[PDB]
Amino acid sequence: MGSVVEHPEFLKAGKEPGLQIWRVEKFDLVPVPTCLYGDFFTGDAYVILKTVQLRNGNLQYDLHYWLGNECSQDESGAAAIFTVQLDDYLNGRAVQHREVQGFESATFLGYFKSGLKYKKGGVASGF
Amino acid sequence: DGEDVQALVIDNGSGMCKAGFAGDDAPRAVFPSIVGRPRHTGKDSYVGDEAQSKRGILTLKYPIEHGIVTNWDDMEKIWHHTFYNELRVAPEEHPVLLTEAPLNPKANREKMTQIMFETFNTPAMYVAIQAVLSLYASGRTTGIVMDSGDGVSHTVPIYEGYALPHAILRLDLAGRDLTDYMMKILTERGYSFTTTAEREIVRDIKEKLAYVALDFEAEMKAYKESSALEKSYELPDGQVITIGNERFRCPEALFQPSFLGMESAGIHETTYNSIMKCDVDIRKDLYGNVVLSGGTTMFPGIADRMNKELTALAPSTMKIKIIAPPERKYSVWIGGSILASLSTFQQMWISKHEYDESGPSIVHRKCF
Ligand SMILES: Nc1ncnc2c1ncn2[C@@H]1O[C@H](COP(=O)(O)OP(=O)(O)OP(=O)(O)O)[C@@H](O)[C@H]1O
Ligand SMILES: [Ca+2]
Ligand SMILES: [Ca+2]
Ligand SMILES: [Ca+2]
Repeated sequence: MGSVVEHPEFLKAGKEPGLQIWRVEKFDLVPVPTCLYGDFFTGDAYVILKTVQLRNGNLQYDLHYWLGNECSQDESGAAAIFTVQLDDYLNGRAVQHREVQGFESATFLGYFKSGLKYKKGGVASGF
Repeated sequence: DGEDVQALVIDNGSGMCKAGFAGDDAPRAVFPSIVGRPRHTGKDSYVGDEAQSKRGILTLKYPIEHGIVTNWDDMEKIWHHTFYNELRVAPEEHPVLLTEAPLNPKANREKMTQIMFETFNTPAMYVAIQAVLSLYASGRTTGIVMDSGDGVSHTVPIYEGYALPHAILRLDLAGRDLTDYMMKILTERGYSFTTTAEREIVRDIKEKLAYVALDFEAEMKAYKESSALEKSYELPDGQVITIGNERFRCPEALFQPSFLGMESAGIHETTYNSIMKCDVDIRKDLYGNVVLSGGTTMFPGIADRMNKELTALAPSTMKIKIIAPPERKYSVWIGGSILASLSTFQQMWISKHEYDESGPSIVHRKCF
């Protein structure tokens, strides 16, 4: 009796307006170095939380799970589940979005002021 | 097999049990969900293939019917076999994830939980809906899963990670009904397939040579006129039979249940009906994420046909997408393997401590 994530990254998620990016790495949610934001390994999957300040004092959340063309099934399956978990952790308030390489929404692409970039490669599968 | 604590995953079906280790990409043990007991004497019991092979002296049963457990004593034997004969582990040393059918009865959920902690002494366990685990395995949190196995089919709309229970639909039309129907139409063709051994041969024809036509009537037509698409099949004795339009007439029963004397809607219309019971604002994301799962979705052509049928049911501008992963026989199991391997799953399990405090009814709050 309860079922609450204690992961250190959940404790940082959505604390203030901004952009947070995590990569799936062998069944874990690992922060991306902020200097690397916008560069996506096509062989991987990622979780993106965009936090916006509301006039009301509370925060708006959009959760995007990005799937590279060569990411393995454990990675795209983890990215999705982590997305559900992060939304729950945030009291259901996030709006979830599935982003596929080559087909991302304009809002998502609009988060990367200097233009999202794809690069081949990535971290090996957790299976 | 075993990271720190090694979780296990068991996907119990009406026809097959799929079991293994969290973190692997496939179930290590796949066996028939059958329990055999003596017609007369020796208490004793057999599971799976071994039950089938001594069938002439045993009374064979299926503890799961249409995805639901109907015999707990035989369900315990499947599990005992799973842990000790198939996976070779000590259940008391591993967290166990288990899967259930959509809408599983409340008392069944308790019982499963009770057996794990009291009969097997698992240190921790979890229950997950089969259809939700396939969706996850396809890398999505919103979509509709059409899951069809040996004994039951379901259409399950999911949104932001959870099934929408009011829109789930059940159809007691599946793999076994299909094998039976192929037995009957091959028998009308002029052959004879009526026994148990014959049912097994027929299941194999169904899995090797059957397919779904894109256009039923044009196909019937092409076969009425040409022989080009007929196939041979060698029986276990070396006799060879020829399969004609039975190839596609058997799985046609998924789309036309009247073929089996059933009055229900086919899988395409059941899918449509589930979508239409959901809020209009998510429907677009349902049509755009139709995931097929389970052994009975393995027929060649089924995705195209589902694509066509849904296209014909929905507004012409609706974008339809049928996703049919090559591994969809094991999607449920794989989703479970992914879920239980996550660094964040730790707190999601029901622990022994939580069981000792609330009892079996802990399952209704933890396994949502
Ligand atoms: N290649 C195939 N083509 C068509 N049918 C197949 C194929 N392979 C397996 N099936 C059928 O799939 C069924 C078993 O699939 P599955 O493991 O998904 O069902 P289950 O989980 O045991 O049953 P249920 O989900 O109804 O409880 C059997 O009817 C089997 O004949
Ligand atoms: Ca990768
Ligand atoms: Ca939400
Ligand atoms: Ca099943």
